[PDB]
Amino acid sequence: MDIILGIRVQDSVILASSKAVTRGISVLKDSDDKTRQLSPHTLMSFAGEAGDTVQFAEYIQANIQLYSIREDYELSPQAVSSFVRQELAKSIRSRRPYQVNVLIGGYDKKKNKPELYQIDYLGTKVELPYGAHGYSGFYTFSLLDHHYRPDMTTEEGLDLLKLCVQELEKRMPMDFKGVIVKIVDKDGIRQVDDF
Amino acid sequence: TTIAGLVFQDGVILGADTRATNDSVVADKSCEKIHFIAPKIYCCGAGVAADAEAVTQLIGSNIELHSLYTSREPRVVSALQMLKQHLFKYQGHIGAYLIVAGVDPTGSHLFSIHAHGSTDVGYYLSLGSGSLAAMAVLESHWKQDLTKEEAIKLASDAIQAGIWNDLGSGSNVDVCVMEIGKDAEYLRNYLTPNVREEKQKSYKFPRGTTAVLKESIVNICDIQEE
Amino acid sequence: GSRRYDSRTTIFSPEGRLYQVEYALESISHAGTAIGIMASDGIVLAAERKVTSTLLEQDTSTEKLYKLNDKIAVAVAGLTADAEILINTARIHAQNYLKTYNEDIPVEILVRRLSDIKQGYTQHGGLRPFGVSFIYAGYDDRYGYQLYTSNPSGNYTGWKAISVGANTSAAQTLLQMDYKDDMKVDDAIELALKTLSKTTDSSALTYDRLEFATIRKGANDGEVYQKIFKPQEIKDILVKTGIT
Amino acid sequence: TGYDLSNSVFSPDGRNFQVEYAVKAVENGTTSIGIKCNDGVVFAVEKLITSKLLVPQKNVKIQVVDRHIGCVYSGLIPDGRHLVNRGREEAASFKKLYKTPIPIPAFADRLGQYVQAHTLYNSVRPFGVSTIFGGVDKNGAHLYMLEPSGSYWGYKGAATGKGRQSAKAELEKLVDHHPEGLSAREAVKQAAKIIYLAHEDNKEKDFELEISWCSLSETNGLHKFVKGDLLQEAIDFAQKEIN
Amino acid sequence: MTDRYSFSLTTFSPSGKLGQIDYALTAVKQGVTSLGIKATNGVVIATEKKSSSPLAMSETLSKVSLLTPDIGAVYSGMGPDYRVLVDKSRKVAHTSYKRIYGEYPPTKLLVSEVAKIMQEATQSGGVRPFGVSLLIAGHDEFNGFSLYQVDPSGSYFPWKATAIGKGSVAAKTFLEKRWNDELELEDAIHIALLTLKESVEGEFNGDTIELAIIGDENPDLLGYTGIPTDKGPRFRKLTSQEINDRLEAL
Amino acid sequence: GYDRHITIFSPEGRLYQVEYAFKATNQTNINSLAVRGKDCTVVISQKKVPDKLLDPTTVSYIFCISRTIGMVVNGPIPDARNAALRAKAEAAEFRYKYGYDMPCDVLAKRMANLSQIYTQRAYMRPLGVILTFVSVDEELGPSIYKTDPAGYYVGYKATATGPKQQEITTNLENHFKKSKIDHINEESWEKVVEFAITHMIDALGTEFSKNDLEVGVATKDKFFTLSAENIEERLVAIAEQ
Amino acid sequence: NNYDGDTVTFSPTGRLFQVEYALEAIKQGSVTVGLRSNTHAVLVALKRNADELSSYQKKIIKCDEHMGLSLAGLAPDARVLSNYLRQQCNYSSLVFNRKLAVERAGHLLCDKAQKNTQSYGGRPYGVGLLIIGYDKSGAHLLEFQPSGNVTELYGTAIGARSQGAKTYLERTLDTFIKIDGNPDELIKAGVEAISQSLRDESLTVDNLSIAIVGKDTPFTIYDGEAVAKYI
Amino acid sequence: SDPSSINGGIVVAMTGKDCVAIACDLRLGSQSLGVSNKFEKIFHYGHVFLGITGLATDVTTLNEMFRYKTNLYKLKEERAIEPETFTQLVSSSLYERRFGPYFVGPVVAGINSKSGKPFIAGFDLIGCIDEAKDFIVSGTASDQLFGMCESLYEPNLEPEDLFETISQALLNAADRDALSGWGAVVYIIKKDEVVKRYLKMRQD
Amino acid sequence: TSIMAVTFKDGVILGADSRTTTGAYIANRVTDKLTRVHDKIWCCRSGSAADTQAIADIVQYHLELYTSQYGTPSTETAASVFKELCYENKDNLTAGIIVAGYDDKNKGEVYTIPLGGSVHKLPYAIAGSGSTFIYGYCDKNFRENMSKEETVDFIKHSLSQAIKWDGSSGGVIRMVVLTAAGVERLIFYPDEYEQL
Ligand SMILES: [Cl-]
Ligand SMILES: [Mg+2]
Ligand SMILES: [Mg+2]
Ligand SMILES: [Mg+2]
Ligand SMILES: [Mg+2]
Repeated sequence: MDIILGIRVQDSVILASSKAVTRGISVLKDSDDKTRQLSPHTLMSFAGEAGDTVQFAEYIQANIQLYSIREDYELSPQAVSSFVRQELAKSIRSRRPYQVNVLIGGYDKKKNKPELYQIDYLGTKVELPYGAHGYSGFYTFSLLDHHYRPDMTTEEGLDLLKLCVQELEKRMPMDFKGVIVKIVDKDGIRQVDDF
Repeated sequence: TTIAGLVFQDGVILGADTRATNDSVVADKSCEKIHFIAPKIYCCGAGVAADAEAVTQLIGSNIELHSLYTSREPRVVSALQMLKQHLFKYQGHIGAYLIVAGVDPTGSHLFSIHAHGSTDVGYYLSLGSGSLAAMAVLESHWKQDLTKEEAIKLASDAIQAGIWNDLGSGSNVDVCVMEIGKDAEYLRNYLTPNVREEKQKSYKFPRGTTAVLKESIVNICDIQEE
Repeated sequence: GSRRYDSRTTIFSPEGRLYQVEYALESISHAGTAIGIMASDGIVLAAERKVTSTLLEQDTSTEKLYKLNDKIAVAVAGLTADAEILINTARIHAQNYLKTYNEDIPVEILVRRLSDIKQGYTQHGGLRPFGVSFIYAGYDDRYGYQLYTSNPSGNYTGWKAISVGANTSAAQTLLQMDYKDDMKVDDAIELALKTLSKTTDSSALTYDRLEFATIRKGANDGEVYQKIFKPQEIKDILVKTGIT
Repeated sequence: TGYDLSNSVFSPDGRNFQVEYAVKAVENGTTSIGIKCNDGVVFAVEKLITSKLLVPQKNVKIQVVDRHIGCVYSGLIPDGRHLVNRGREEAASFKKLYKTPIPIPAFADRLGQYVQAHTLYNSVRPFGVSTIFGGVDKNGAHLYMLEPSGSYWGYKGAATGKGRQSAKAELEKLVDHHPEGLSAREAVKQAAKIIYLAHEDNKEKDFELEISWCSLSETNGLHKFVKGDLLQEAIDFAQKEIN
Repeated sequence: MTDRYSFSLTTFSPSGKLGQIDYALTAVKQGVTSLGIKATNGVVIATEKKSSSPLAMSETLSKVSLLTPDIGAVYSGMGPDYRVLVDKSRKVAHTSYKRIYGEYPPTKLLVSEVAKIMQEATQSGGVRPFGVSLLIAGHDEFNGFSLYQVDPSGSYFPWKATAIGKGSVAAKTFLEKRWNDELELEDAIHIALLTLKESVEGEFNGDTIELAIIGDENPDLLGYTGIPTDKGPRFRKLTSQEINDRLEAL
Repeated sequence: GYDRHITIFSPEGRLYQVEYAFKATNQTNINSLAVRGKDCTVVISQKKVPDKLLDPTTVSYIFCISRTIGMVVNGPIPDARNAALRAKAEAAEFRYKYGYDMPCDVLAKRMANLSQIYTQRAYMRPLGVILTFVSVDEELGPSIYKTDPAGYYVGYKATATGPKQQEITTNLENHFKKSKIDHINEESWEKVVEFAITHMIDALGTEFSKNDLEVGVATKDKFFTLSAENIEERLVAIAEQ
Repeated sequence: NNYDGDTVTFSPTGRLFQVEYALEAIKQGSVTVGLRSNTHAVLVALKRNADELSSYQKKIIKCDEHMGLSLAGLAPDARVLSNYLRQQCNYSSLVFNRKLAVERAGHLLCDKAQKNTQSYGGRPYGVGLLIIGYDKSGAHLLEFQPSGNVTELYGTAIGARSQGAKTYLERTLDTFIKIDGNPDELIKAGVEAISQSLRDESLTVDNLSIAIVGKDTPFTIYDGEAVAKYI
Repeated sequence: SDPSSINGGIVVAMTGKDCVAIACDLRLGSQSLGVSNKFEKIFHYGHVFLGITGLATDVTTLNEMFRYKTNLYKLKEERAIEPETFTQLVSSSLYERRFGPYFVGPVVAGINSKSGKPFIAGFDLIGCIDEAKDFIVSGTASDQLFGMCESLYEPNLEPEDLFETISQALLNAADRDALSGWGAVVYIIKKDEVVKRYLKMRQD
Repeated sequence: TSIMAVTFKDGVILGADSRTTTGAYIANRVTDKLTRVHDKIWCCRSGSAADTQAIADIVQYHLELYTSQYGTPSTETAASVFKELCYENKDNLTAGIIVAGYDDKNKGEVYTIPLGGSVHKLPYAIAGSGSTFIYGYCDKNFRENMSKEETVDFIKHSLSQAIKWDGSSGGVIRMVVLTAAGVERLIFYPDEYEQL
């Protein structure tokens, strides 16, 4: 899969993920949702090798949902990201590694803070104000470095994200067919249906 | 690396340089390549340093347990057999080249051991990148019924040849002397022919030279009680 | 063959009881009494040693109170050797959780894990159960201060105050009489020692026959601190509370 | 009491009663013998004709191991077959590694250790057979007899089964009367006689004689069955001696 | 040929007793007396060399064993069970500690490992408990000198002084009267010899007594020179002559 | 009463199966003796061939374990051969792994440890044998080490095993009480064998022919057994003084 | 008594009671007869029904084109042993291009049954088998007992009342052995033999089961109206 | 492709008079791309400090592994692990993965609580110990650090002088390495106080 | 390496050079390639020094255990144990071994085991890199039932030529004589054999 972006603002985390699924010669789909809800206040977007991406995401989703039922409690975003990192770090020395890069956007209900975690297929974890995987950061980070403020509203975060996507649409060779955008805050997860 | 071993009148002696190099850079200028196996059994290690050290420690541990079990002082042939069988099992993947020497109830012994598990018996041996330089000295001056004073001289001369003429070897000379009916004497830094000269200048900075963003105290203590 | 000699440790009686569990509990009833009391600002663990000897080196001795991590401790009643096998397993589970999630293990999760291990020995394997009852004293950010007990059956329950070992019937009546919900640690310390002093089979309760510990939120600057009491410190608290 | 209910339990005497009970199964079986001769060994066995419906010469009891060892046994016949199957595996692996065919003393210990192993655990039953076996190796002729306990010794003559006392007495006469030794062809004749004499203990049913032999001069050191004219000559000799 | 005892041979009786552990303790009680005394600057462990025959060479039978250079052990009960425990204890000191940390384990942790092995024979399938109580004396840098007892159950307790086996009840009463916290090692050896004389019937000399100490570092026993940090073993077994010298000042 | 059937503790702290294995030891009704010279270790054992049908050359309770080590067994032959095969396997493995010949006392310890396991583990029975190992060890010199079903072992100056062991033991005890040394002060092994046979004759009160005895001799770098004609030469020398 | 709790235990007189109890299951089973000449070998089996609504339990199982058996006792144990025979016959054909000798088939069944009599946990097989076959040495008939004992015979019978048939075959021995190149007469002799073991019941069309193998005859089973000829 | 230089970064440790110093840069990258300027490479277990350079997933994994092991050590030993003992634990742990190693360059720094002796050590990826008196270097600019340290270092520096020496060694080494920089941290460690200082440096 | 074994009237003689090389460097100039697996069963080793030493040590263990159980093994038995190890592990071994031994029954026997792990019983055998240069010489000069002195000369002259032409061979010529009389070691120095 191609472009996955993340930006943590004042009171929410915004994840933007491309809609295209290309199998070599043809674009098979232009409405693909590259994300799974792990818990009510934690969302994970993903990109990497075909098959492995969804298999990994759903496997993580199942384990976090299992934890939620057992303890009657939602794990913090930090705890979920550490669990995800360990599974990827375990994977890299396997017989056949998961080639999957993820962003984990969550709202910590205890601390009342949005949190964004970037984890690559090796199990390299970093907490960031904004992040990306693959070539997405090469185009967008100069704009984010310039315009980003920690006290941005959700609407300002979306406007900065539009500028990032516009720059991607201008300079990237591949047609990624636009992005699905989702917001993670104190009220949970919702999709921005017009972008 | 230059390591050497040779036998004399009523003993055996080991020699080694003290330089560890990864690629072209000197990682360590004073490392110990003469390894302890038993009180009177020692091992010079060449090749991959971690492997040589690890293999001597494992066999040294097993030799100690064997010695306790049998109520006998360990033999060099036991250390030799255990090392070669271990190294053979790993088909050279443990890249240890060793010179094993010691004294035991049987007498004094000197063996070499290669990474694939072949062993040799010798009166004088050398291993490592400096082996050819060291062996030139041993072939020139080694003789039968050497005295201890002559043997230490020859062993250190063999290691020096490696130090000066091999880029892989350098720094100081370590020696270990194992004589019959005596405690083994481990002579670390037996020779020190490569002390650095005094520098031209002092590079100590004025205080406040470095720019600092933040200062904080790190709490390294257990949680306190009130 | 071998069948002849098998006691069959994991079977029901005609009444639907697990023989070996019931007999393990009988063993535990002869062990030194351990008491746990939970307060608003901390937990107390008090326990009586059965050594009863002058030459025993008390300051380096540990038979009753063990540390599982920085936030959780246990009081032991039963076979000490059996308890140490389980304690080491619990210590590993806590560190596994910390490695996986980067957060200290919640108290109940640790308790459930150990209790599940005990349960397994009663249902399969043909081995004798662990002759151990634990009092778990711990803290986490979800439920705060918590007391639990587990027994050889693998059943565990939560408590405000509880006893295990000898004279638990008598001990639980005394705790039920004087415990209140708004109680503080200093009051709970006094209750635990007074209860042991009345239920003890010994002629008098002294410092050399006790192990004592507190978990108090009230480490400098809002952190939780475990305090395993030294012999001299047990002697002082006995004089303070007016028992010696 | 209860010491006899489980194999590998020592009684207060220091006895393994389950092994002693296996001996009773051996004592209940048909008579089998072995005779050591000058350059080889002869084996013979009594086969009870339970009925006319048994096909003559078909239910062969003596078994070969490798090409040079003969085995015969008395007691539980399936147990004897199981032991010979093991013996064949032991002889095959010996020859695989060391090239030379298994020597007889070596082979004896392979069977011995295996039988002895079945007295070490309560999860197995001891062997209900005594096995007489032997042959020719590089050091000459060897005859052995192996009991349910795992015990074995070398023999000049050996006998086991229901008629063992009778047979043993006859073997003891041959040893005394022939210190210089007995020829292979003589031993075949004498083996026939001894089985016929030992048949007084099983006199109710009639029987069938079966003989085999290994001899350096007569069989090139290979195990062979005595057949046809040589077998009939031995039967005639035996029939003449009883009358 | 299969091991079918996969079930516990030690089980709880209706009264809450673990029979096989109690019976193992009875075997320890029949065993020859051994003791341990802790001083300020050392520990002493001692026992009687009960020779089964005068033709036997009792020097070849070591009741007092080195476990590590700074830790020693003695027992009461079944000798063969002790010997195999010493083998396992020496090996576990290497595999679960020295090969990881590059140093010998402290006394309490090696004891913990021995205790674990003994506990497992009390719960695992198809085995009986060990019929020995051990007394383990040792030194380490951070804990100093220490003395531990280990029972068939796997339980262990630290002692200032104690005795186990035949005459342990009388011996422990003797040690309570004599022990204080200001004893030097030579005083503890003297008390050990006095205590042990009461439980010995026959000959009482260096050839019939086995005695070892955990004391000062012995660089003479190390076997090599040239490493300042290695100063030699604190465990030392007293000779037959060394014991007889102290029996004159008795 | 299943505490008498398997190796678990009785209420007295005893292992009855171990005690009964000791009784199996004397089932052969054979007495053995071992003594040490200056340069050698001699072991003698009674040889009884009750059946005339037996091949007397194959009747033996002395085993050549390795070149340097010999072993005599007191107990039934199946267990004797079980112990013999294992000791041979252990001696060969030792030499392969550690590069020198297995010492007599170390083999004894190893076999004793194996015997200890059968007293602790339920599924394995003890072997009903007492094993007496002999050698001239390269470090310790002449050596006798004996193992039993309890897993006990110890070194000996001299030893005796069998039904009449006490009579032999006391005879040997009395000799060493006179001489005040740990061995037979004699140069040749031939005379040490003559001592061994003489003191067994005195202790048991029976005369021996060449076929009534079995002899094993350990010297430096080899252990060997004497033939009937070697023993006969020994018996002639005894009678001639 | 005390020594019949498992197969691993000898009695004081050297008997294996579990094996003898397995032998008893065969005596309760329905009668089956085996007999042969030099050219052919025949099995005749009296099948048993549960009641008048039920089918008659099959007694004969084909193992190969040249071999097969009849059973008496526990039918599931016959299924296990016949399946093992099928595999050994098949192994011989696939690996060696060789038809398995009937004598060697008996040796394999003996050894398989033996292992169950010497080990803890298992039980003896509770079935008796009569194996017929035609191989390179002509016609053969075997009797298998679950003790392990396998016996080569001219004729025999096993099951309830089998002694009547076995006595008849003992008398007729000299006659039926000579029935060469005449399959119908050999079957007649087998049907006449099994009739000596009948009481109250007689041989009907769905009661009788016959099998035959011979020189130029593959192992074939006859049931139903195919055996009406011989009633 | 080379696992030890994908993420980049450096660690240096030095001894002084009654003190030790350990320092590291803050960069984490994906080759040319700078990803994080807050990736600290120094961790501590009681009073023992561990710096780790190399592949970042292994840096995180080994930290979590040694936290695990030193926590269990403390519970069993009833005391904090010492630098000398921890060094052997790092070496053991790395060598057990001999044929599938962690791609890292660890550095140990600390003061022995009983003797008061300053201690530093470095390792290769399979656990070979370099126990230097003077200084230890590690990471993608280890050559540059060797050059700085070998000239700038002198023995027995006071804590506040040692701070200047180690800081200037790190900074100028990092400025000659593409894959290091983006901030820096220096720990000054004394027997019972530890000061942590973030340095100001060029952000390219 | 230059190795050979030669049967003669009184028994067998094994012969070898003493050079061990790592490329063109002589790692050991006084190697003993004549190795003892039993009292009167020896072998000559060629190929991987690690492999042939590992094999020879295992064989020595097998024959020691054989001897404890079954008495003295034949030379054929020793060759068979060598073959079993070489043949079954042919994919992971580079070993060329000549086995030579003396029985009283069979007298002197020689077996050669080349790379594949096949066995060939021969009156004499040559092997190692230097043996290529003396196939012609050895074939022309070998006779059956030579004396001890003739056989020593034959081996000395043969290995002298092998050493002369092969860079991988050199040093001293070691020999081991196996007869009823016992085991005799011989050594021949360069100044002796070079002038032949
Ligand atoms: Cl052992
Ligand atoms: Mg047992
Ligand atoms: Mg830079
Ligand atoms: Mg830049
Ligand atoms: Mg040349």
